[PDB]
Amino acid sequence: MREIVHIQAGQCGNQIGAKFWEVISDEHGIDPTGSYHGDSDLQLERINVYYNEATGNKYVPRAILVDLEPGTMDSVRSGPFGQIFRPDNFVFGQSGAGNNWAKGHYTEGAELVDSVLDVVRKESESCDCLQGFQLTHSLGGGTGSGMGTLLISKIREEYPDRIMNTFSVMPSPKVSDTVVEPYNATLSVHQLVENTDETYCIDNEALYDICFRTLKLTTPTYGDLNHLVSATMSGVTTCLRFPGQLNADLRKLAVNMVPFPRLHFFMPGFAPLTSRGSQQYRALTVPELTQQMFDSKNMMAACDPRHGRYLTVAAIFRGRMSMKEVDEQMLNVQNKNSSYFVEWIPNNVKTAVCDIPPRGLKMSATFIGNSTAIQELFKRISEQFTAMFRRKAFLHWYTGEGMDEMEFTEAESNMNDLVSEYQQYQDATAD
Amino acid sequence: MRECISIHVGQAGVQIGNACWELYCLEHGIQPDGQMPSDKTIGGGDDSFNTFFSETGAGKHVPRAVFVDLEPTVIDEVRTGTYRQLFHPEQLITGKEDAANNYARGHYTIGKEIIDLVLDRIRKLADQCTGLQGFLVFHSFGGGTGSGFTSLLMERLSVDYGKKSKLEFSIYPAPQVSTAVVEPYNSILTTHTTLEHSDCAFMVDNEAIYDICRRNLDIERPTYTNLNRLISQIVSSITASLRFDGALNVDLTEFQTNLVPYPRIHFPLATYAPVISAEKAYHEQLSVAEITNACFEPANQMVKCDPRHGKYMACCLLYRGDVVPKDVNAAIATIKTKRSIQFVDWCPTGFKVGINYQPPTVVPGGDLAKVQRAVCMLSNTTAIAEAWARLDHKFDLMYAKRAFVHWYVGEGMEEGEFSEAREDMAALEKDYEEVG
Amino acid sequence: DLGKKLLEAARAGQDDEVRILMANGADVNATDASGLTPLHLAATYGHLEIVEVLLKHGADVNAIDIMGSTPLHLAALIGHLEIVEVLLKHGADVNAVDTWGDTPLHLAAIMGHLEIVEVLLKHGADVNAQDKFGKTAFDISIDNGNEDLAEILQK
Ligand SMILES: Nc1nc2c(ncn2[C@@H]2O[C@H](COP(=O)(O)OP(=O)(O)OP(=O)(O)O)[C@@H](O)[C@H]2O)c(=O)[nH]1
Ligand SMILES: Nc1nc2c(ncn2[C@@H]2O[C@H](COP(=O)(O)OP(=O)(O)O)[C@@H](O)[C@H]2O)c(=O)[nH]1
Ligand SMILES: COc1cc(CCc2nc3ccccc3s2)cc(OC)c1OC
Ligand SMILES: [Mg+2]
Repeated sequence: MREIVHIQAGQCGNQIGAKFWEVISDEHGIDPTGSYHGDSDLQLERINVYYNEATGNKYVPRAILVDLEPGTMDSVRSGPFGQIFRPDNFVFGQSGAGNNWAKGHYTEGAELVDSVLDVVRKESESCDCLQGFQLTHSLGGGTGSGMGTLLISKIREEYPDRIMNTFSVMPSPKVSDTVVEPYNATLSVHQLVENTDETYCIDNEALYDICFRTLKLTTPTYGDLNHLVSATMSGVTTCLRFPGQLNADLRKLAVNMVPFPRLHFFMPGFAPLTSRGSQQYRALTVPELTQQMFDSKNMMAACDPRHGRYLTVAAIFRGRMSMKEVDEQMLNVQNKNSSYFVEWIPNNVKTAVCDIPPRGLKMSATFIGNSTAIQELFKRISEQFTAMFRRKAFLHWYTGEGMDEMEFTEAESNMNDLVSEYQQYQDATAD
Repeated sequence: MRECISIHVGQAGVQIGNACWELYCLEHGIQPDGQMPSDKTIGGGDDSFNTFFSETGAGKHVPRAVFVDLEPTVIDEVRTGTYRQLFHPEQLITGKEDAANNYARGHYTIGKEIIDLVLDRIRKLADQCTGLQGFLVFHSFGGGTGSGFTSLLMERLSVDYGKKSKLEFSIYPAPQVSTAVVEPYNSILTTHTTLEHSDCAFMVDNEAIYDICRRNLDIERPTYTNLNRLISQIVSSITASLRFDGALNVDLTEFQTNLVPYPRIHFPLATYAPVISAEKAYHEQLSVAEITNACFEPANQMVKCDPRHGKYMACCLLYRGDVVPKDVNAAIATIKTKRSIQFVDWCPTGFKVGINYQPPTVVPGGDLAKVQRAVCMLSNTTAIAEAWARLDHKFDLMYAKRAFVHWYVGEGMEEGEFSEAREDMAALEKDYEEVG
Repeated sequence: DLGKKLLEAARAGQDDEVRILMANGADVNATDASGLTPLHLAATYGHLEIVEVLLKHGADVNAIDIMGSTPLHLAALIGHLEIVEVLLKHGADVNAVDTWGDTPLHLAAIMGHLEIVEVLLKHGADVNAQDKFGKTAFDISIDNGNEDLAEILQK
């Protein structure tokens, strides 16, 4: 399998999504016009995974840009790589969503979901062996959460034999525009647990605390947060885009990372943590990359992994380094932290090396973990959700769009069950 | 002739077949393009090496091999590598979507889309034979294709070739090399469904080969090319009697006679010695007694176990090189006397000996040094049940909580087969316990 | 009716409608089905002008709905800082309890309204107040890992 059809929905989905394209295009050697000017053959071996090969060496991203308002439409084009997207792949409505999940999932988003499926169906026919779909979106808004989850269900039933992959950014009061974000996020998790195979939880609470407390940026912006998102999205897709000698695709990741169909919410980590332009990270080593990768301060989800147990872990090392020193340092962590990995899944930690490092860094590491400690993210969303829902606050914004009250109690109940499963497998023993 | 068809399934099976057929050509003096100047039989021929190679009218020798994989990545390298001209191009069969380390995909959903093409291509090679005696199947335990498709292929071969033999060369998983999480599952599932369809299966523990490459060959991180060249050196020792004149295991039927007492405990233990690094080219040459002693040391085994903890049911010794038979008998006399090699009381306690007086071949580009004499011991001991226990244990740890089962159920497979395959292994454990 | 109209005008933020209806003798302390007064809805939907107008004309700053929610609960929940201080200026019970045991400090802590948390502490919010599960506002900050809130609750 090879081709991946990328979809980005909503303002946040297109913001972090556009950052993803200008990052991997830089890594593969593509310019805003679509031409290739890199200096390595390994940059072009697995290039069909994200790009289409057009006329004369013109690599076009296999991306589809969705939003319910034309505001973000012109913002992506004016960006550095805005002209490389296929103009026919822009499906933008007129009347926005207004942070209303019901407006994106039932009203304004339903009138546009058919127009998007026609673009996805075209991009799938030009695929030799399609392997799945990748989505970037936020859960706090209305377009990326509401219409995004509706787009997932429509594709899940039209392409059921394909892997559905999401990059779902979680809302937080630290970076909040409204108190209905726990509503929108909870309604989306109810759709993600039943329709996606892999979800990367990029908690805005974690990104803020990294920029505020670790990067010492006293007033973080969306550019600071998205700088961490791009560095994480680039790492988690490294094995998909660069050769190596292992066999990496979305299904082999899901088969190895997801032991239970509902517990498919991964905790991403990255080392070293850097701000936009600082040149600080200069002398990092393998014993340091391994330590920071599992340190709770390098997690893109605000959850302490030492409060739970790892089910499966996939580690990516990038740059020229001693592969011998990688295997011994990884073995070093799985020994001193023996009780942090479940023993009923033997050899649940996978290591990987890649010669090509990300831009601005000579060595790097990317952490992907399926830990039971992710329940702290869902418990935080549930407590905020329950606080709002028990006072029936702003509920008429949602029920006015044909939505029933039982849809909220089910989303509350289903997410409580999700936390119950993590706690269930956190206390399970071998014996 | 009594031809033999080799089938290679999955990445492990294909890459191992690459090193085996590369070495086979060097032993028989065959060029990469298929030309053999030595034996000057025009076409067809009737020498012993024709059991593995067919002969065209233009003097080209084409291996009787089939390479199958559900994704084209690995086989495409064989189509463009050094031996791109060697094999039959129509016997290099690929799909587009691998089994994703899933037995169910390899056997059911994905494997069904190519199984009839593989059998028609196998039938094409089978009809090129005057007296086909069976198949040699190379595959992995943990791979989706190597476990699922191989079990599917072995079930179909028994229907189409009821009287023909089937020998396995299986790769036992090991945490050092790579492996997926669900490899204990795939190993148990493919063993349950292939047990009745296989006459003799040679397990190759990746951890055993890994430890030999680091201790004996001084390799820090052994690559797949390092492991395979060492495994192909051992496969060549097992199949040497099929490709040359011999008196021990001259055909696939004789393997079951000499190594398999009962059709269920058909997993012989292979031991190869000596393994000497190519950097030590001017090494002292070990005697026949020294290399024979090294066959009863745990470090030289292909499956990690302890034969001293178990009983022997059969034992064949396959020497290669400057090996005088009188020195073998003296070596066996010293093994039987000083060492406590307990046999079961219902089998002949005699060692079967076969000697190939050709020096062992090593591939240029390998890590092995040339030796005057090598030996591969094929023994059927009950101690190899420990290897099944290690697989059964990892299976039970995951299946007790039904981990990863949904990936198999959602690919045309019922959950009951998990309980069937495990109970079949628990019966295989009981068989080794009751034998001795 | 005039009661229902003042309730809907206080929710939608119709400033002149509130002044007109109040002129026609509309009940400032009218209640809907769940016991919400115009002051509850004004504090919930962030209409600071209507809050001060209602308080000037006999609005009960400590009225409770069916669930025991006071206007200060809802203002602390949604995150309207100025409304919180206007409510506190007119004598709002900073330690009022609803049917879930939540105090205004609990709701502002769960929703991460750090500035409102600081104001409630200045006005004597009980730091030892527990909800029905026994959790205080500091217990909530430790359970969710909100370092910023925990430092505030320890000033
Ligand atoms: N000795 C040896 N073992 C290998 C080699 N390649 C893969 N393996 C082993 O095979 C196991 C995985 O099975 P694969 O053969 O790679 O999988 P597959 O048969 O191609 O089926 P898929 O899951 O569809 O890819 C791993 O545990 C490896 O240890 C090889 O070249 N030599
Ligand atoms: N990390 C990150 N988060 C964002 C960005 N833009 C918006 N968000 C978050 O997304 C939520 C708002 O959703 P949004 O995408 O704007 O609404 P939508 O257009 O309907 O999908 C808020 O909680 C924001 O914190 C961004 O550029 N980066
Ligand atoms: C190691 O990094 C990766 C591995 C895979 C699949 C294989 C796995 N085997 C195991 C074994 C144990 C635990 C987890 C796994 S994932 C796919 C990846 O990207 C699509 C990838 O890059 C992140
Ligand atoms: Mg494969």
